[PDB]
Amino acid sequence: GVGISTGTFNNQTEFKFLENGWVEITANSSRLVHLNMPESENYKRVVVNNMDKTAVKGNMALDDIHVEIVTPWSLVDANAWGVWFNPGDWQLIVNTMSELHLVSFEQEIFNVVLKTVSESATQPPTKVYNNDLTASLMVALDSNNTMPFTPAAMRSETLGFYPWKPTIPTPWRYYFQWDRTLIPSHTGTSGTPTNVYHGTDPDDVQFYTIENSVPVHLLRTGDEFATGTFFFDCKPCRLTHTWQTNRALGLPPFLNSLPQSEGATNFGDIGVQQDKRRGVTQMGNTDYITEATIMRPAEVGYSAPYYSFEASTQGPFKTPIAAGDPRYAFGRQHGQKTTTTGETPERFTYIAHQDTGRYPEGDWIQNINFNLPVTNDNVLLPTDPIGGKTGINYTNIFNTYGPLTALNNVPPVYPNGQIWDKEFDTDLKPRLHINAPFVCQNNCPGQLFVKVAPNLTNQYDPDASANMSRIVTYSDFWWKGKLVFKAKLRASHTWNPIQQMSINVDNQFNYVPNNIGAMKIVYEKSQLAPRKLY
Amino acid sequence: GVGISTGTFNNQTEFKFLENGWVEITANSSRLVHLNMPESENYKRVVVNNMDKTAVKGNMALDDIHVEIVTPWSLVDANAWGVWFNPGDWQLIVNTMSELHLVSFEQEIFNVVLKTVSESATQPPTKVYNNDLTASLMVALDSNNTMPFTPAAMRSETLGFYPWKPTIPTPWRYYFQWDRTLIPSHTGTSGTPTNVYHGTDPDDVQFYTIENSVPVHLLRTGDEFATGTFFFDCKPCRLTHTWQTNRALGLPPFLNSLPQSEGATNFGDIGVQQDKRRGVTQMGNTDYITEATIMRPAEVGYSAPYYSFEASTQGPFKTPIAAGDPRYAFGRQHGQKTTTTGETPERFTYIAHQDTGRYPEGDWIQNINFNLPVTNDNVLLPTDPIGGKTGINYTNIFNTYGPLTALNNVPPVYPNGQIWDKEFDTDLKPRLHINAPFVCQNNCPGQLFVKVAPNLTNQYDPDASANMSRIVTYSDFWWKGKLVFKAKLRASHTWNPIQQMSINVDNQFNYVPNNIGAMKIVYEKSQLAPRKLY
Amino acid sequence: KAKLRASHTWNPIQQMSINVDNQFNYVPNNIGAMKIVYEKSQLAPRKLY
Repeated sequence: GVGISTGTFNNQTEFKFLENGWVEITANSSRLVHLNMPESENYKRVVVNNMDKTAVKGNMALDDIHVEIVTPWSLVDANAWGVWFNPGDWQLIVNTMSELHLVSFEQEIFNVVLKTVSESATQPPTKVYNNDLTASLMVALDSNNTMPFTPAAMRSETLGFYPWKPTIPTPWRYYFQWDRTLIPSHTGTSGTPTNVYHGTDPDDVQFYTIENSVPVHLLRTGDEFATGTFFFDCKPCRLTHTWQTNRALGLPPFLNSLPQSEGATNFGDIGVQQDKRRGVTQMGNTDYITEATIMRPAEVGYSAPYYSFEASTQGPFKTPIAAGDPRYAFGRQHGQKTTTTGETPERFTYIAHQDTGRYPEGDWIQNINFNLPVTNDNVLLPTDPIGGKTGINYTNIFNTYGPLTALNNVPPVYPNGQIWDKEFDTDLKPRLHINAPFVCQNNCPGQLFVKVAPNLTNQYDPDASANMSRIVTYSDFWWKGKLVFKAKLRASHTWNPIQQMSINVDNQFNYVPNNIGAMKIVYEKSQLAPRKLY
Repeated sequence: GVGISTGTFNNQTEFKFLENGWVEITANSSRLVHLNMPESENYKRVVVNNMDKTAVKGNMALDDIHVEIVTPWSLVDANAWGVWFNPGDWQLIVNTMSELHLVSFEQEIFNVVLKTVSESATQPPTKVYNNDLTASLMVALDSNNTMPFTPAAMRSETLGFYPWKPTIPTPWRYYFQWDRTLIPSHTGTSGTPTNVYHGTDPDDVQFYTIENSVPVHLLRTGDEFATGTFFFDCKPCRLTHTWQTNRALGLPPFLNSLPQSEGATNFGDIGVQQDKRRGVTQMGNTDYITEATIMRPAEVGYSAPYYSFEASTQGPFKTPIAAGDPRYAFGRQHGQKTTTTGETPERFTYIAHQDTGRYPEGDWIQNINFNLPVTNDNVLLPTDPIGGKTGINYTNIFNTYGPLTALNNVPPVYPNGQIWDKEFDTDLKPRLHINAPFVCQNNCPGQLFVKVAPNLTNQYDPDASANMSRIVTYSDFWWKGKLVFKAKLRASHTWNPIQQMSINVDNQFNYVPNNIGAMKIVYEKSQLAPRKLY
Repeated sequence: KAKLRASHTWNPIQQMSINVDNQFNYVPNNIGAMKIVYEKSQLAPRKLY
């Protein structure tokens, strides 16, 4: 079946309007993947140590020591908005829909090709490329999710973001258990602190192998491989933002005095002594009913320790937060001006709100007796130092998460954000994930692994440390996916128009190529349109 | 499917006589198309500036500044009479039919082949060509006309005109919005006039991509691609010409005196005083009923400003005209002696009539009072200067188009003329197109795009400005189309014979090859045969 | 009766939106004064040919 294609190229996205403001978005995405022979046909357990870095009292956060099992397989990840939608599409989705539902997903590998490089060592010397018509491309689709979940979006290693630009899969590797101790220290810290990699705990050792836990298919040119259709089990993602804070929840105080002429200084006036007002308060002490005192239903948002690093058996790690900022570093293949030189990533900090965010500088604590103006001794301000440290206040320690905490889930981040994420297999689970807006609880699509089957030479001896020598082979194959969403059309509820993504005299050139054909994909806001929270 | 052809070569034209003087013309045309790897796999936005040319006060019409998006795709255009009929056929159609109807059109791509060039750098050095049996030729047929309409006939870039001569598709590119100002000036104009390219208006930016809006097929040798049958929606094209002008419309004046002996000077005579004649006039003043005064039904033809250039946001452009002359520059592959040297196009000015044409030199205007012989002060002649310019008369400004304008559509121009054209998507539309005799209103065939899929080498890195290096590949494939017309057989209505295309002792050698095998296709008249207009 | 628009280009397009500049052309004032500002209607290119 050499002279016959086994698939079709399709990179169109279709919006099929169903019944009652609900539409069905079908994002088709296909690409040409380039894959090289494994640098090593073996599984390696590799340790990464960098104490020297962390050895510098004050450089703890720069800790990279970990252990990973390097597999001879590559992973074809497409989990990132940039892989399915282009700027124009994102505008549409983001501007006219009000919520998105992730529905199904399927992939296929067609028109497989395997070539061979001959080093025609003549003069220059030359180099030749030929077709190995009988060579095979190994494919494995871990449907039962046996293998560790390794989303490539976290290291900006997904498939390209341009339909017309060949891409490639990423070398697959996963974490291996290890013990490590690193004790905090600042510039002044005396003597060498404790910084040591202890090793591996036998009881947590898990050496995974694809061969052993997943059936492998060998695809020759004539062959093709197709995944079935997976249907997710995720909650709907919203494309609306709330803005209210406890200070804007409920019936505003009745103004007994209203302005009588336009004017920035023409304010209205409640017109009632702060301690002779009616209403509800949760302060059994005072008779003071103020906008900061009046009782609200619950609390929109919470406060958490900032730049807090906790430690467990593998080392320190930043205490994650649900507030509002992700920082995305990437490049060339996923945005970053294509013609850009050097090897410095491009990046952005997607800022998302005032929906649950906090201004620490505005926080403060007072003595139960109240008694204002409050005395310095009865107030702990975000200015008074903790532990004697000049740069540490109670807020860095503070946590106001509790039974009344209201909160929203992560918004979509085009085009660098991950789309769906697998849930933790713990008995109690995170009320949300910080990395993706969609989390398949029970079932998530299985990972797809590719690998160029070993093209041996006439000389091969299993019983020899040597290192099998094989014909230089590589494979190019097309990949095609289909991600289906279900979305609801938004409606206008206010008299005033609203936030909409548009092209300006300023963005204009972030959506077109240049005289050299350089390109780039700029990030974009996703939940632009207020929604009444209460 | 490597060793098996997937199509048939057919370049015959069949005339199937139906019932009642109507015949069905089936023009089959197949060809061998040669296609090379894209010089760039990317889409580029390229600006073309040439102010220096236009900077020469008086060289405005020579303005070429524009912006275009260069796509990595080639377009297979067959829209030109020369692609479907040869001289012999055109004679038949043109000589015996009286009107033509464009009916259907279909294409197919078969016997695809992809080769690879090896630079055997030995001594000379050598060069080698091989078959890439697993390589693919990308094909896209824009059925929904998503892409901008770019007829290749306007730049003489259609498929060849000879069945036995391999041809090639043209690199596809389309216009991109831009702003540009250029102010008129003549040789004497003082100071530098305004000539500037302002840039791009964000609101009119449209970056089109095939990958994103059209499904692509990958054809390997064994594969083949066929379009369905498209049925046009166009008015019938006539193969008859009218000759009457207002001066020949109606009942001629009754001659009271007729000649009595042969003689070029033996004229007939109306025999009635010009102001004592009966009849109808639209001049409420005079009693003068002259052949130039008598009333006619409406007006055959109209007058328009000549060598008028208008300006809109992209620059100046000639004010188009419906009168009677197109100028066709082309070469080698579409006529022009095949063996001709140099790089100077061949060309002709198809002159078409006296059907609606005007002789400005004969125009004149007089004062309502009439009063003849007319006084110089009561006459504006095509001689008296306008604006003081010695070379400008009112006729260059003049426009006599109105509610009584009768007029015919463009005639077919063999073999360089375009056949059908897409209609403008404006609310009000042109009563006709100047470029083709057939205009599909609602539906026009979709454009067919070809492109050699990227043949990568073992070294490929998506995340590198570099410039993907790929194996030198190219493809040859056969193309075959079928354009079907419906025509009516003409009848003899006069006692006298009529204009017919024929071979003379003079054309004779414009229809045969030479001792070297050189060839050429000479243009020919199409509506040769008078038709009564009134 | 209206038809929903589709995205045909790779680039986003002109859309009416609220700015830090129009903002107050869509809300009343302390006196309850109001006003309705005019707006563009056919914002979105269409291929003419």
